[PDB]
Amino acid sequence: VKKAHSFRRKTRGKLSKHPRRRGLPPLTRFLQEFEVGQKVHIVIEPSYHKGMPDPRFHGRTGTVVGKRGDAYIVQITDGGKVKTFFIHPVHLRPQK
Amino acid sequence: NREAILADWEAHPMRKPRIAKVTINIGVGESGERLTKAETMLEQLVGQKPIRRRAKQTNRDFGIRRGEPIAVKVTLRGEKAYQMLDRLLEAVDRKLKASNFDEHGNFCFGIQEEIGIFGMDVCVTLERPGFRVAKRKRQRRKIPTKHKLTKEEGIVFAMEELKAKV
Amino acid sequence: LRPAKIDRDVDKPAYTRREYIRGAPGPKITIFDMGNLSAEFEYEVSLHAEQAMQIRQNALEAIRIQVNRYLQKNVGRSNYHFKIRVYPFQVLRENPMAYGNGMRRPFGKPIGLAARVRKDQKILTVWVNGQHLKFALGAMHRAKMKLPYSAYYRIYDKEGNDVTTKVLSTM
Amino acid sequence: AHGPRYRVPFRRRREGKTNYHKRLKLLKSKKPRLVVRKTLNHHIAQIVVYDPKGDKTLVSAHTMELMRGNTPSAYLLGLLIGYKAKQAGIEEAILDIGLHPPTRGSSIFAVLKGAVDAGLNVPHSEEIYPEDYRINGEHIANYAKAKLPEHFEEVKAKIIEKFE
RNA sequence: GGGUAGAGCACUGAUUGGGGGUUUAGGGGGCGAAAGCCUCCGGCUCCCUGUCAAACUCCGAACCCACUGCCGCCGUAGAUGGC
RNA sequence: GUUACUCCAAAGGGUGUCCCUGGCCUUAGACAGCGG
RNA sequence: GGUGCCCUAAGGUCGGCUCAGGCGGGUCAGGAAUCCGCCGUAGAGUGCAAGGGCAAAAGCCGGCCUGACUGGACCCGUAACA
RNA sequence: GGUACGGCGGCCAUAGCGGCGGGGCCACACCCGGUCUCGUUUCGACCCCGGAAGUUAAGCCCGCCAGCGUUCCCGGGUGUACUGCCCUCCGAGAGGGGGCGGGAAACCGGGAACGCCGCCGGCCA
Repeated sequence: VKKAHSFRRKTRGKLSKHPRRRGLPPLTRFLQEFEVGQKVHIVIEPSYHKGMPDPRFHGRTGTVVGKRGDAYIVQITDGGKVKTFFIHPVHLRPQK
Repeated sequence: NREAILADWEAHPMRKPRIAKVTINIGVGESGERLTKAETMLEQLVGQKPIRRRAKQTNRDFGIRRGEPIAVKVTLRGEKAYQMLDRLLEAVDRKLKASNFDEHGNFCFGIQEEIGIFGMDVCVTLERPGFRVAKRKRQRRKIPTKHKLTKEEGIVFAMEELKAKV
Repeated sequence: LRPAKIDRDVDKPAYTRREYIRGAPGPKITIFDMGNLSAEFEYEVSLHAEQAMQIRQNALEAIRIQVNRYLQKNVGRSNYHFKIRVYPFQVLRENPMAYGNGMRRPFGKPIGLAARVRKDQKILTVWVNGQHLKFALGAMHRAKMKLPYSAYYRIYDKEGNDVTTKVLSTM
Repeated sequence: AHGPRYRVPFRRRREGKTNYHKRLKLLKSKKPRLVVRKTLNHHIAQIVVYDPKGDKTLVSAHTMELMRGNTPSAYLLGLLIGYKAKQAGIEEAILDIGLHPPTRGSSIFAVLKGAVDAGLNVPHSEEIYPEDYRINGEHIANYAKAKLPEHFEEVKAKIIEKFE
């Protein structure tokens, strides 16, 4: 039986947490700041459902190109295409 | 017994117990769905406004319309508790027993008796003063075993208050 | 029933979970400990699998009956603590085909149960004293006969060390 | 703490001193914070700015600094803090309340009113302020007949002369 | 960034037996002058002991993916790319 | 037997022969035999 | 293994509170539920399947409301890469 | 430069749970009572309000304990189990083996560990 892709298909592990986190993250993540051109890792936090990208791109590294609202604009290169996302800083982590 | 409570009072009096509160329930229950005046019975004999207590899962005896008056209880504090006990303790048996007291030193009575119908359930719960931190909002915490209450401290407090014991 | 060479090997995924398998059967084996259970014997004679294997509960029960009757007729209930260590958890299935639809919708219905064993794994044990090692070895042989693959027996002492050669030399 | 699956809460939450949800909502703003705590016998207040290694305090005020725990003392605390802040070079702020519930007519909001009157911009709607007959003392004085307003106004004029 | 192989029982579910207890919701009962205080086969509670998992995990590889820098190779005798 | 694979029969047995190891008896041992 | 719905609240926000079960007391045919205290990392509950999330809560108890609105942009998925 | 004092935080169990002994200028608490703001679908029990008769028994602070639990180090288990690439290697088959590279988990023994850091105050001389 062929099954279409959806937001939460095969996410049992990818969007779980070690039972010792089990709650709100420390607040230095919600209050991050990045600059245009900075490289960021995409690391989804499963307790915040706002500003969350397709989990297919969990584990990738992109670059910041701008800002809209409280969300940052992140560009990735999927194969030979550029894709643009508006992601909340709680799902991001800087490279070095 | 006396050993313990008197030695601990010699230490300091903040270890001395008291009556946290006196709760008078009508547990066996008789209301059903009517305003049977047990409300007024307890009201007149206590001295303030009563409260009901709604029901739970479907059953047989009473409490089958989940939400309906099924009982009446009142929680007295202050002097009023000492007062009501100064006649209820007299009413029912002297030499307060040992199976009245549970693992922690609070005890209960199961007395039962135009409307004069009532089967009551009394219970005194005791404590020392500094137990309000486990119920406070700020900096809440639990009580150690040192400042916690035992059984024979209850027995001696009860004898001295107004009774003998078995 | 169907030959055991169909179920011998272990090349299929594990199929041991009953909250999802519809119509699974109960076991035909209920006794795994026989004899004297609180008697602190000296020698422990244990069977060992030579390669990975899948044993049917039928074979297990036959082994049990034969070995226990032998040990009773020869040694005596007061001795010989006899134990089977493995339980049947695998579920075996057969395709309901043989009018028929052949290989259309082939997914077997459950028929039986089996225990999985890996290489150099213990299957059963006889705890006995010196004067009955002959009969313990006899039981080893009888059980060896009724198995799909081959197996080897070893002997152990208190502290569980191998004294098999020393005990085999001196009879 | 009972095994490998037991989550141990934050230290301040174990202690019973910080609400992190409200902390987040307040930090979402980049304006600074006006903290006001209250004890059985005293008040304290200060002005705080955020840093990821630890909050930094710029100003403070204590009822000891005053008398060198009620609505008049809180109003004078607000007076002091509002007069002190306008020096340091900050004219903006938002209130923080912690684990104190908001009740219409409390000394926390008395501090808010004092600081406002001192002239520090703090957004608010005048429906929670306590009554001025409570700020005065009429409450305690008229209790005493079954810190007179005189000395209240004395301290008032003192503080206002000092920070004119 | 990940949860496969392996391993293991810390959760969900299964699975042998021997001990120490509450003794019980409960059928046979027995000194039951009749739910009864005493046992009695049974459940539940800790210590051993022997076993499991495609739809379990307190653990956890080899390996794969994205990004930065360097080596190597391609490229002004024209790269990426675009029509 | 003279078969890399494509494209070769087992459980169970053998004082058949060639080897390794570990115990027990020996200068009167392990069979047969004069003699219970 | 489930869906072809339901809901003026089961929608928005503010405040306050903490669950299942077990044990010890008191009712009692088990006690189905009402009263008391203690232990208790969630062993509960969530409008409905499964998985994931959630505790001064996203759960329970209450108050006030209709952002279940109008005019418009950009981006992701169904349908990786294409 | 002191104090066995306090507010706000960051790393979020090496910090927890449990226990043992010590302390009270200021302070933090327990505590008395409810007219008044606020409030108890009964109860000033919990929150709110006015104080301080009183106490260091609880909370808080100083120090200690490896008892439960968590984290880290060394040694063994052991280069064991598993694994990437090549093979006219073995074996009836199932499945194993060799060379070059990677490499656990349980369990066992011995060690550390009963929090670290930043800002601002008050009392004091």
